[PDB]
Amino acid sequence: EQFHLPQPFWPTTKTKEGEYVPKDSIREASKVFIGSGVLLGGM
Amino acid sequence: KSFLPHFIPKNYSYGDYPRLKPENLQKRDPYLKYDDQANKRNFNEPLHPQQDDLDMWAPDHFDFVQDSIALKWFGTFFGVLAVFSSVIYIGGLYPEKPANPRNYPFSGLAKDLGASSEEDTLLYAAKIDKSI
Amino acid sequence: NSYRAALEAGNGNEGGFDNKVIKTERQGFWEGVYRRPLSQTVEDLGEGRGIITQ
Amino acid sequence: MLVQNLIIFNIIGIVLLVLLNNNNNGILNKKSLLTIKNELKLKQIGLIISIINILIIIENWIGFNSNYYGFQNIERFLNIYWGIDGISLLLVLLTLILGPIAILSNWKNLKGYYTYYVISINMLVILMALNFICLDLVSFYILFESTLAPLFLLIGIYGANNKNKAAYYVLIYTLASSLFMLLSIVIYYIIINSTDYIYINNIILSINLQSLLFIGIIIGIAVKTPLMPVHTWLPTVHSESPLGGSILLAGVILKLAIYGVIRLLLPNLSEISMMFTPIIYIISILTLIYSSLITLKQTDLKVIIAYSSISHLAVCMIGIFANNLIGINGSLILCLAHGFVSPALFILVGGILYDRYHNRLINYYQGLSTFMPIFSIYLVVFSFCNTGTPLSGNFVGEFLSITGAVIRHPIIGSLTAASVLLSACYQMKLTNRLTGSVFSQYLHITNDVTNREIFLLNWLLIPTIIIGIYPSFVTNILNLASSTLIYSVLI
Amino acid sequence: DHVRSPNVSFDDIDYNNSQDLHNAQESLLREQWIRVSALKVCRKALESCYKTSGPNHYEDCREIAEKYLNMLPDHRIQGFLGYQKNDPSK
Amino acid sequence: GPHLLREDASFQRYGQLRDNLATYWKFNRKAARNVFIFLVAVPAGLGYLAYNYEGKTPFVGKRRTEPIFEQDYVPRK
Amino acid sequence: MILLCIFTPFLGSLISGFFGRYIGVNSSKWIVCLSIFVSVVSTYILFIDVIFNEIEYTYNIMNWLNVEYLVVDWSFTIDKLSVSMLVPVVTVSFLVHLYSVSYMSHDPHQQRFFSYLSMFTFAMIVLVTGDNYLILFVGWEFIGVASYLLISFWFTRFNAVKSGLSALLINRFGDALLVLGLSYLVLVTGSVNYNTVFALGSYLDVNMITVILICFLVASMAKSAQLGLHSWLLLAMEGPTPVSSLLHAACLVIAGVFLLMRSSPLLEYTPIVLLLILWLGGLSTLISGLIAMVSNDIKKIIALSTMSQVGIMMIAIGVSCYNLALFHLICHSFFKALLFMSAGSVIHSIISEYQDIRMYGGFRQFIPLAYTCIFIASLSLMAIPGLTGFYSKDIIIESMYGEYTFSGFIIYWFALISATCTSLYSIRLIYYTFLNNPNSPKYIYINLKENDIVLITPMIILTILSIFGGYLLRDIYLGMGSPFNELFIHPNNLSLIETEFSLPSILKVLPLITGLGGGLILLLIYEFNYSLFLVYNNKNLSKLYSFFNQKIMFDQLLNNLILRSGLNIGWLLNVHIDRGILQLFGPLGLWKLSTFISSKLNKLVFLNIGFILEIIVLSWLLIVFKVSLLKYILLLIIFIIL
Ligand SMILES: CCCCCCCCCCCCCCCCCC(=O)OC[C@H](COP(=O)(O)OCCN)OC(=O)CCCCCCCCCCCCCCCCC
Ligand SMILES: CCCCCCCCCCCC(=O)OC[C@H](COP(=O)(O)OCC[N+](C)(C)C)OC(=O)CCCCCCCCCCC
Ligand SMILES: CCCCCCCCCCCC(=O)OC[C@H](COP(=O)(O)OCC[N+](C)(C)C)OC(=O)CCCCCCCCCCC
Repeated sequence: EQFHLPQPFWPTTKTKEGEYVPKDSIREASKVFIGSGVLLGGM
Repeated sequence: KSFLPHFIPKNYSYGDYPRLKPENLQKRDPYLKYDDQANKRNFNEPLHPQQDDLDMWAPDHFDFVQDSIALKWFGTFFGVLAVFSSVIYIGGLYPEKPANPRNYPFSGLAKDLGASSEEDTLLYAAKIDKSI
Repeated sequence: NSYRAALEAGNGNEGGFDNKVIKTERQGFWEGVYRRPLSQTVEDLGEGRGIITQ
Repeated sequence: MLVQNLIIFNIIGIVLLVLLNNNNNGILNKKSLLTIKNELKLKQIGLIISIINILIIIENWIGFNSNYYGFQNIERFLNIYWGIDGISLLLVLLTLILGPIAILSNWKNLKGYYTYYVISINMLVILMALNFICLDLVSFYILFESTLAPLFLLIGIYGANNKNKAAYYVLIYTLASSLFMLLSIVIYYIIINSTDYIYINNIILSINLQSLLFIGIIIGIAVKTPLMPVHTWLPTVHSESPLGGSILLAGVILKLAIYGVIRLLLPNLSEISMMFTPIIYIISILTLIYSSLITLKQTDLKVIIAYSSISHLAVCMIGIFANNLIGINGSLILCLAHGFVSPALFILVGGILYDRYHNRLINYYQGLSTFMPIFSIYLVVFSFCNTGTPLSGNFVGEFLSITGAVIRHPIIGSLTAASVLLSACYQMKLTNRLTGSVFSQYLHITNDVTNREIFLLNWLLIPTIIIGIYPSFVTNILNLASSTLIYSVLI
Repeated sequence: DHVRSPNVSFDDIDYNNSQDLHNAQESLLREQWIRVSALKVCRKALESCYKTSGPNHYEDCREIAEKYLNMLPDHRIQGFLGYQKNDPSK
Repeated sequence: GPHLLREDASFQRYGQLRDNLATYWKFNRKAARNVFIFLVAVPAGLGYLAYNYEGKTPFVGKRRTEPIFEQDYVPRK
Repeated sequence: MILLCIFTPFLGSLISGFFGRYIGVNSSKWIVCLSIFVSVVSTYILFIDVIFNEIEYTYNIMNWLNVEYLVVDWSFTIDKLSVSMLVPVVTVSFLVHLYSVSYMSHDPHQQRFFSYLSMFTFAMIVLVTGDNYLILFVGWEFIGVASYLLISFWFTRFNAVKSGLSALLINRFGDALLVLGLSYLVLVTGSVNYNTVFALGSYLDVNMITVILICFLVASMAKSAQLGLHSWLLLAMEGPTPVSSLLHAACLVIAGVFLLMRSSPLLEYTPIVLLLILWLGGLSTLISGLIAMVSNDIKKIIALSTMSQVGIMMIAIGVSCYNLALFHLICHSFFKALLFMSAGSVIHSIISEYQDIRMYGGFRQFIPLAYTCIFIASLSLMAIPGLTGFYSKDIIIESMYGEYTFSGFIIYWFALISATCTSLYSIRLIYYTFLNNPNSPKYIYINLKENDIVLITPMIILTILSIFGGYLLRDIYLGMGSPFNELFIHPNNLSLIETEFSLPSILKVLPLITGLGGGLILLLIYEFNYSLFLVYNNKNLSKLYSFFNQKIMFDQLLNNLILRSGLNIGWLLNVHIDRGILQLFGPLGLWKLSTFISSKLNKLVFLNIGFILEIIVLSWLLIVFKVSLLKYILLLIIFIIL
């Protein structure tokens, strides 16, 4: 048996099993670094 | 010999507060003239930041022997007693009972000691006399 | 998950409360009830210091 | 008609004290009869009114039934429902009694503006009294934060050297925290559409939504009653605040948080209270242990008592969160007992010693029993009452709270017994030092206790002993009301 | 004079009628103080029995003490919120 | 009025320092050791007794179901 | 006749406390002695009815607690055990009051000393007459409050103001555990009445029973000055001699033993606690008897004598022989009260008012009455056959071997050492002060006389009771089969038969043979061969002497390592928490952050068309960016603040 602690968490849209198609971090992080590099560099 | 009380710092840096090494006022000479004679403090003397643990009202500090010397002796005292007790227990040198422990009739007064039924009996009974 | 979106989907407390309808399934986040199954309290509070036993 | 009489009378009284004094401003120099003898004719009016307010509650007391379940004297005034039950009767009664003593404590130790001081005290007393007799969370909050406006100005105008530091602390600590209680009060008004006590007592919320509401309300409570680690405002405020402010602050205001647990947590968040009760005990017990060790290494006279009040308010919280009548009744008695002993200590420390020698450093004073014997007598007696002596009312509160904790949690609740030992160390070390060894060389011999200062101590001591010897004057009223808060199912 | 207890079990009422819900809360309380009083009377016998019996108090007060310990755990104020806000049948 | 307390200059520096220790406090690796003990070791220390034994101690009238006294004496001889 | 026996000292205590200024000094001492005298008479009347005619009394005043099932009343029962505690307390306290009239004659504060002294007597009477454990606690606390005032009576003496605080605080440590034990009594049983609780002893769990009585034991250690909490006992000599003549005979010291005796119905069914009680006594008896032999103060030696003799009552409890301990408690209240009064007369008789026994010598001819009281007391303290000490002290030591257990055997030697040590330091005290060559200036001896009749009357009354009283009162308590059900002795624990029959002859005389032989051997060495007892030669014998003379260093270990450490924990919280992290996470820390941020902001407000133009154009990027990138801009915006 576990411990009975309070759970102060707001509800969220729970993605059940078979959902939550993963996002490609390598490409997603590439856009931020290249995009933010140009703006600060260009300015 | 005359060690300061424990938990007294050596270096404190409290802004512009004057730097003075702690002096325990309990060990000051009572015979000298003092303005605060009861506390043995001259008027307007600078006070250490932790002076509450050094003035008279602080717990008395016994500086007769080293603290680790005290623990050595105090532990030594009970080491002998533990030695004396442990030696006897190993061989069973303490005397054995000269007779059977005290016995009682009526199944050892089981009912008289709050035993409702014959099932409890041993839950409440004292030593039982088997020569009824 | 906001109360307004939950309210518009029937997860709120618009129609008042009743105590004869005891829901076996756990209530929603924003939902309120008059009375709750004992087994849910045992799952949350745990048996012990005055729940079921003493 | 209690509330209707109570608000209207004070509002009438405030205007009377406003009219008589501020009529003479004009263009003329203040040659007036009213301000003759330090506004003696305008202080006496203020002292009479605070006495009268005590007579208002007594009129409604004789009708109060100690056996009927629920709120009594239910009245609608200003579109707000006002009711009195067993718990609200004694806290209102205690609050009004501290009214006259707060005014009388600062009768002759102010530099001016006595009319402003008197009106400020009465407004604090009435608003505190009205806080126990409301019937919704919103109205509870309104009277729970309206006191900030007079309290912030009272400390700043009539404070010590560091009043600027303390005036911010009382205003911001009790607003940056109680706001976190406004969020939880608002959530009830959204999902239930009313904040009325009886309406929300019967509604159960989800397991998560009770935790979010409990945290929002416990934040506004753990600050109002100083609980570690957000207790760092009261010692500053108590050191700087005037004697009238210190009497009311630790006498009634800090007990609002104990009453806040009764109204805002136990009935409507009953399930989550059982989940948070082990957490409260770890926080409270460490508050008791730390606030009693911290007091040992203090120096300031009025700060020393300030941390003493924190320890005896940790015992209240330990008792109230126990899920039995033994814990709840003792927690309430201790609040009543601590409502007289704690204000009494500030009269000795910050109302008699400070008013003569004008310093608050424990290094100066010692051996005051040599030329101030009457001061020592009340110093020793109020010291032994404050430590949990059996003949005092603190013991009855401290025994039942400790016993109430053991019933709820026999293991960790055993540490609540530390209040028996720890309260003796920091307290008597003050009383031993203040009345020990030769008379101090830094203090000249002055007048002993006067008639005014004796009067306050005698009328703050007698209620403490009466509750201690025979607490059934208090227990009988609470027994029905306190039995409602208990949440347990036995099969 | 001596007003009685309006016996009203929660399972019979609808909580919406506030006057009824007050009755079911008050009734559950007033039947819990009667059990505590019956505990005091039972324990008032145990004290008198123990003193008069003397050394015999392990046999002349056996049932009285046994009943007292059996009834002690649940003869105390339990409150109504425990049974109001819970349904044991589920 | 008449300055009944013979104010000591060095007492004031003492009280002034004791009321302003927080200004000179620095969060070194030693203050970090004492903060951890007093706020994360002890509170978590009692955070396990308060939960490992919560609802596990039914002590109200806990009866005895076990004999106490030995019945048959075996001498060492 | 019950209500008169209890509250009469309270009336006498208040008269001198508040009306004392109006009734002078001499007329205020005798009224206080009058109030106690009424109580002494009323106790014997009760003792006649209770012990002999088996009548019990109870006056229930009014209720005190009525919180659900927990009911506690302000009641005071007077049963056999209660009267057997009223005989030592009330009788000695009257004699202490009678003694204090002429002892404190020169003290400037006499209307106040007798106000607390009688208040002490009333505080003890409530303790030994409450009919529920809470009323006992009301009395139990007020021994400490009364002692704190009396021990720190001369509040202008630094060593005495601090000594009162030490005696008050260590007792509160005991009272802290007693409160916890009382709570578990309410938890397990639902009440703290003697009748309700004791009737359940055989039906309650052992662990729940063990937990309560361990708390009682820790509470008792403080009061009976047992091992680990005995520092306050010797520090209590700072008070007046009548205070030591009362606290250490039939008062605060003995109050630990009474609590354990009252709890006999609960104490029986936990063998583990009775083992701990037995072992505390043996060590405390052994240690105190050793410390007393190298101490060099007349009141320290007698004070250490009580701790050894109280420990003898503890080992008698540990063998479930509660009758023996109670009987030895009554006896010890007379041949230990007499020692203090007589010692308090030696210090008074000498005009230099010395207390060190090394400044005495050859006083036997000069003050033969004070010597005779000590000598009779000393023999009784040494359990010489025929005296009160023999009928009580020997039988307890007899039964250490009489249990025939391993633990019982070990404590027997600890008792036997302390039985001999009692005979060794008693001779040392008398020889150093009555049979030694003079040390004080010769001017003292030509003024060394006796005292007045008022100071002499109590000592003669106690002298007689120190010879005959043990014989007359033996069969009431130690008789075979005497009905004393107020103290429960389980049938399996009745080992009184084996003690009085199976002990060889050698054991019955061994404490006397070593006591008489050891004393005389020491007496010759002290007289003709004193060169040996200069311990500064043998460094081993110098270190040994300097070890027991400092009381096993426990005073040094308590002060320098626990109180000094305990105070430092409070300093750490004050510095690193109260004024530390909670100030960085508070007004002082938030002032820095606010000043940092507000410094950055105030730079931005400056009249410049180009400045306001770029931000307007910059904000147009919010519309362009996909709104999944708001958190990054938020992170960047914080970076630029720095
Ligand atoms: C410091 C300044 C001085 C001010 C404080 C002085 C100390 C205060 C002393 C008095 C304390 C107030 C309590 C007295 C009021 C009486 C309490 C009471 O109501 O008794 C209840 C008792 C039984 O209750 P019941 O059957 O319901 O009948 C009452 C119905 N009206 O009904 C009765 O039969 C009445 C019984 C009256 C008993 C007389 C009161 C005795 C008080 C003194 C003894 C206190 C208890 C012992 C403590 C001494 C230390 C051990
Ligand atoms: C319980 C319900 C009460 C409701 C009515 C309240 C009336 C307020 C007073 C108005 C008249 C006035 O402002 O007058 C000013 C008065 C009197 O000043 P004085 O010292 O006599 O002036 C003397 C001037 N000389 C010396 C030159 C002659 O002082 C006060 O400000 C005190 C009361 C208000 C302080 C805090 C106000 C903020 C309130 C916030 C929301 C609660
Ligand atoms: C979630 C738990 C909530 C607990 C209550 C909130 C924390 C207490 C803060 C009190 C500060 C105070 O009172 O401000 C007083 C302080 C400083 O004091 P000073 O007068 O300048 O003295 C110091 C004098 N020096 C510095 C010159 C030596 O001013 C400030 O820094 C102003 C900014 C305050 C920011 C408040 C933000 C609140 C956020 C709360 C949500 C996290």
